[PDB]
Amino acid sequence: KEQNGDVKEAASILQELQVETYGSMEKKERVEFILEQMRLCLAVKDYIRTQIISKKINTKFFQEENTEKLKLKYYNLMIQLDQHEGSYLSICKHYRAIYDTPCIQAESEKWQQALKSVVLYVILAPFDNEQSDLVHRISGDKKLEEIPKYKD
Amino acid sequence: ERGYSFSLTTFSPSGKLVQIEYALAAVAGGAPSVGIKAANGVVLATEKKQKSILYDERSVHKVEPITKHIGLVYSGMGPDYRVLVHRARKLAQQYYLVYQEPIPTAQLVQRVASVMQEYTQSGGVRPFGVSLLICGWNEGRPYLFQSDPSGAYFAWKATAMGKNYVNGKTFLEKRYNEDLELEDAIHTAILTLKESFEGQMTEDNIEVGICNEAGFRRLTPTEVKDYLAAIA
Amino acid sequence: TGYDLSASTFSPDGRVFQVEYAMKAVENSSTAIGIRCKDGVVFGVEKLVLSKLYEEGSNKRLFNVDRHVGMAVAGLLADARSLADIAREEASNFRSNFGYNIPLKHLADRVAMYVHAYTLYSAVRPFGCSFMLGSYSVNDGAQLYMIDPSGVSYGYWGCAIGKARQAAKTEIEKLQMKEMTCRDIVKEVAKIIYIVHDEVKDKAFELELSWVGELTNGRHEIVPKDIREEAEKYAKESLK
Amino acid sequence: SAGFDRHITIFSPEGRLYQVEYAFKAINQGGLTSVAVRGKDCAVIVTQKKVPDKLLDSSTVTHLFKITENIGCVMTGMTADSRSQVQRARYEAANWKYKYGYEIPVDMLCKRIADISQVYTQNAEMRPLGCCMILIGIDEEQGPQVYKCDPAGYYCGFKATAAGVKQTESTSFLEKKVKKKFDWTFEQTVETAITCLSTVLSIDFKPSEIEVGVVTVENPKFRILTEAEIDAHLVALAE
Amino acid sequence: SKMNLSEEVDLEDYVARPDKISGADINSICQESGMLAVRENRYIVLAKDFEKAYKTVIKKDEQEHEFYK
Repeated sequence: KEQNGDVKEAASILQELQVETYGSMEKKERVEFILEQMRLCLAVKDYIRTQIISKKINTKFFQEENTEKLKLKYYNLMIQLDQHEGSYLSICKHYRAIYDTPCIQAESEKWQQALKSVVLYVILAPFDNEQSDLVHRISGDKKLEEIPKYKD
Repeated sequence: ERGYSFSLTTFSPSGKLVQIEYALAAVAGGAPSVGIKAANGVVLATEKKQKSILYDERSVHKVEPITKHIGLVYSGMGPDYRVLVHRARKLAQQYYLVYQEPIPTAQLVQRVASVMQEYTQSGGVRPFGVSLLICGWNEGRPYLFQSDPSGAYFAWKATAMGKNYVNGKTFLEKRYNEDLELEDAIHTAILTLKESFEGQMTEDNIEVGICNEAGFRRLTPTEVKDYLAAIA
Repeated sequence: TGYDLSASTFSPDGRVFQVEYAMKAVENSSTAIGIRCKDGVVFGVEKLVLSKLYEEGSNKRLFNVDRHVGMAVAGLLADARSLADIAREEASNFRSNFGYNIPLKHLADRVAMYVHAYTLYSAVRPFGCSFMLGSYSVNDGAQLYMIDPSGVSYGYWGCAIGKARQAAKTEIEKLQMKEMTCRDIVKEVAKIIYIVHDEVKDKAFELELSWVGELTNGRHEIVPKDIREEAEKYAKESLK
Repeated sequence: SAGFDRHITIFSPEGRLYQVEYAFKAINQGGLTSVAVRGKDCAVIVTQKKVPDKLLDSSTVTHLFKITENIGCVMTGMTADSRSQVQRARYEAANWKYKYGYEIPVDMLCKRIADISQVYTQNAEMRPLGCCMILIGIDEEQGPQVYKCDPAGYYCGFKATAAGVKQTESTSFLEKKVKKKFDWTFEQTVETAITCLSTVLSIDFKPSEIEVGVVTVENPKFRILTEAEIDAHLVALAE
Repeated sequence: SKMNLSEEVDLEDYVARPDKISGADINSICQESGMLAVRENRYIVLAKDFEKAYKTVIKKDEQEHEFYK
């Protein structure tokens, strides 16, 4: 139904599906379904439901073996959600989590883009103790030399 | 004095027959019912609210006729009500056979009260756990009485028994006037039940009977619906 | 406790405890089994001979209610005798009021009502015996019924009452009772009774057989001595 | 509070007869469940048939009793008390027919049984019979009629009712059913009864585990469906 | 005033009911309606769950043995 342009109908159809109920369902499959629900809700811009689904998914799965793609997609969707919301500090934290992934770390352009986003969003964040802490942490990074303008 | 609350033939040291009072409590824990006498007749109304739609509303009627001119409603235990109805009808028929005239309301009330008393004068038998509100018409005058498990009968002008009977009495003495009419009586009785009725008064949830000069007649559900619409 | 003294009192959970006490009083009696064959009914009763001083056949638990009805009482013996008298009177009244032998289903129903009527009043106690009624006729086939102290009665293909009801029922279900005539059902019943008997606890015992069927023309009679001895020999031969 | 629950004639200080309530609890002691549904032109009763023994004669295990050629009954509770009430109802029906010429209405059958139960309740002579009776009958000018009689002596007509252990759940399912207006055909009535029993029991309902009694306007005779008819109704229900 | 509620939820339709219920009953109705909305995975309380909770709370006969009434 999404491929036919019925994004709202597809999101509504996928929303009623409660992944947590199906215990026998594989954890990676469950998280993939959760991320699909996230994507559909963001496509239909139901940000409250997206936040609820974000509360549904746990943050300890992304530190596993083959969860790199799931981690990247989930953090991209969370970045989109907080981009609509405007919480720049949460966006910076999500981008930092993206940058710490080994897959992005390996590829040059991907980690460079992740660091660019991290520094730009920590710049966008309002001044506070946590923002200053994050600025100190990000500034004390050696890879910033690969992005001279961003380091300056 | 809990030791004297079991025997029906034993006076408490304070001289109270506790079991009769327990029967009266069972009466007061029954379905609300009202009975009011106006200058044109008597009206007896009661709440026939079932526990579910499954119960057939028209199967059993709470307001029952005793003679052509005498009706009788109740508050308290249900099964005892049928026994009292049968005994009242039998007494009315016996009086008619003896005297060829329909039994006066006061005489029928007295005999029914004696019948209820017969079950309070011996051990091993339980008092009738129901109170009867009896309407009749004789000599161009309405008559309303209340018979009790104790065998005591009075001549209520307007009263309510069952659940929230205090609320019904409090609503009365306000909306009751001795110079009312049968229609105003019907309206007042329906309102008095509304003071103690939980939910919408569906025409099948309320049973009303009128004791007028033409005799005693239980209102058909159509008339009950019409009166409820005129009230609500 | 408290809801336990009279049969007219209902326990808070809703059971007449006097009736259940009567049932478990029946449970303490010696086992007695009844099996309806293809063309009749055979009752086999074990009888614990408490004292050697008793003559053979004393305290017989086979009772002839009518010409065609036999009983296989188990429980209190005096209650069993009184219920036998009641059943005989009921059958005689039915015969005198209708002119023909009482159907065993109707007789079982009436005696069941008589038993149940004793589980309602505080003046009387429930009957302390549970019995079996067996009959055969050319128009109603072979019928067997069981009545407990509660008064509940329905027809059984084969059953046991007493101590080892379950133990005898395990060995009763393994018979194709719908097929064989009672001539062999007699020795099968004897074998079942001998197996269920506990020689180390009940000491000596006497097995009494009775039957009602086409082979008996329809009358209920005690099994003749020859067939009883043959059945006892068959039961003893199954020691291993 | 609960010290007044040893004689049926003793009123509790709250005005409650506890022995009658204990008989109501004893109703469930049978372990079975019966459901009655009154259709547009028929009445149907279905009761659990639990034969936990291959040795019982399944013919005589029946809980369905024919009180009269046109009035049938299904019993719940202790079997002995239920059979006693059945014979009492049969005698009352015979007495009514003999004394008044015409056949007794089911109305009066349940009314008289309830009167006897009340008399047992008010006079502390006999223990109340802890058996619930459901009577079905085609009463002329009123169509099918289903009535329930309890140990308390409270008889009531029902569009559909139930008794036994799973009484509340079956009554709730029926309440959900009779509310959505539908053509209550005879097959539909049997369907509603069987669906109620199966839903409250979660049992596949092999034909030998239930008993169905049927009365209809077309033939106002109490008929007990054979096992083949039960199988036909079940396979119709499944599809 | 604390619950999420909704535009279509009209409390008056439940206030105008002639049933005699207490403040504890009101609180029970509100909490049960919220739990009904939560169970169906809804962050906004609708009128259907309010009606269901009101019907659940109103039922206070339980058995009643149908002869005391």
